[PDB]
Amino acid sequence: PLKVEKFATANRGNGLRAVTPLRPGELLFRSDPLAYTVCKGSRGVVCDRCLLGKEKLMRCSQCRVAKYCSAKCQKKAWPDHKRECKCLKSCKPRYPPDSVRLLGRVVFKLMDGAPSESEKLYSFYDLESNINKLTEDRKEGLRQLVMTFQHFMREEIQDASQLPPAFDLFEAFAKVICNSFTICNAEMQEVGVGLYPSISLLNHSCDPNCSIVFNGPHLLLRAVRDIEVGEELTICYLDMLMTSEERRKQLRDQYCFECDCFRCQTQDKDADMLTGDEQVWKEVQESLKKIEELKAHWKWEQVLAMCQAIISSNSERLPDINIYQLKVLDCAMDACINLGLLEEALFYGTRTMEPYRIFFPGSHPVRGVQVMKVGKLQLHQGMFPQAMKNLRLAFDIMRVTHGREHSLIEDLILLLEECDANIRA
Ligand SMILES: C[S@@+](CC[C@H](N)C(=O)[O-])C[C@H]1O[C@@H](n2cnc3c(N)ncnc32)[C@H](O)[C@@H]1O
Ligand SMILES: [Zn+2]
Ligand SMILES: [Zn+2]
Ligand SMILES: [Zn+2]
Repeated sequence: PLKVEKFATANRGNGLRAVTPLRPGELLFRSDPLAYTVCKGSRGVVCDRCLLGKEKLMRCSQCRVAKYCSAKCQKKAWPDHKRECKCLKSCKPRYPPDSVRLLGRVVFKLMDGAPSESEKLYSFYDLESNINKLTEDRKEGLRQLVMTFQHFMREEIQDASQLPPAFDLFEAFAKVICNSFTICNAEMQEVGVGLYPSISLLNHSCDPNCSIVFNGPHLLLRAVRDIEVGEELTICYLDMLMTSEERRKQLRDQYCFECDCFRCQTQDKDADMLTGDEQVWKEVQESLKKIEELKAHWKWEQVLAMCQAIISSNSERLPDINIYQLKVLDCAMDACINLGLLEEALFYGTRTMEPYRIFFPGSHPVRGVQVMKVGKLQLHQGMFPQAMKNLRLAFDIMRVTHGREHSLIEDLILLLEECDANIRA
């Protein structure tokens, strides 16, 4: 019996609404992807199948592009990799855009696969394309994606007889632009991209009542507020560390809508997010383009060097509530964790705690994981009472955002039992 249902909204197309009263932490839906792939920067760093990092991955001998953590993952991936393998090989050393590899997997799944549980509420065929709102600039970009797909797939797809009935590649890429989910690993790093068509019913809010979290490619949808029967379910499509101007640009450019929510009407939190000298934070925002690019490619030493040049600048510094400063602190913390600089990681991580409390209100999985990382860093350095406080807070958040069905909650229940025994001792 589903707790959610598809409905026609007044002015935001189709949506999902509650069938039954929902409480914070309630599991509403869970889905494997219709199709997914690893992202450009994580290719050959994480397993193509399970999206877990491993120092040495095994490569597909045929294409040498797909890489796996294990014989189990390589073998289990083969049916969904078989047809793209011929195309990735044939187009060596060209690697396609992530959207093109993703749509390849969509087409092979729809042609060769049994009906997907991912499409239970809503199918790829049903997805919003926003074709009547696309700008001429966007349409030109979509025409290039169509020709890129035609080139990439030529070994496996020669004509429309090898696409689903009346499948339109332009319309398919338009659907991918506004229905793609970025898959994060347990540590909330972007590692993949997938389509989850049932989950695609959820409309956006800058202050949502639901949250999604990934456990490998598996998506969990949870309530993070009380929700009444018939109330629309919403998620935030966007990173929380964004001003209303930045959200406006992304919701226009990617999603073709104007956000009417209270936060956008009032520029909620924009002033605090932009505190400090504007010349300095403009420079840090500019530097973050490179820092985030390096992070996406797991280049931790280069990330840390660029972040230290800002955090410990000889020139003017920013407050930690400035969102560009905060993103630099978080990138520096993760670089330090990966480089085993755990003292320096904890310095940066603790500085993010109050800004995260402000910018991730209520129960947000990004805050839950940040607090768990700081708790773990404290536990490693023998700060047992402070570690226990942070691991308990992480559990309070993550019982709502992750739940018992997420493997990270099992790992946190272990850190809590350990920290508790130390305190008992
Ligand atoms: C992932 S789909 C959500 C489901 C979609 N409404 C449908 O009918 O399939 C994203 C699209 O939904 C619409 N949308 C989502 N949130 C919205 C909002 N808050 N206001 C208006 N339109 C919204 C836009 O067309 C956006 O590109
Ligand atoms: Zn694997
Ligand atoms: Zn292969
Ligand atoms: Zn808004």
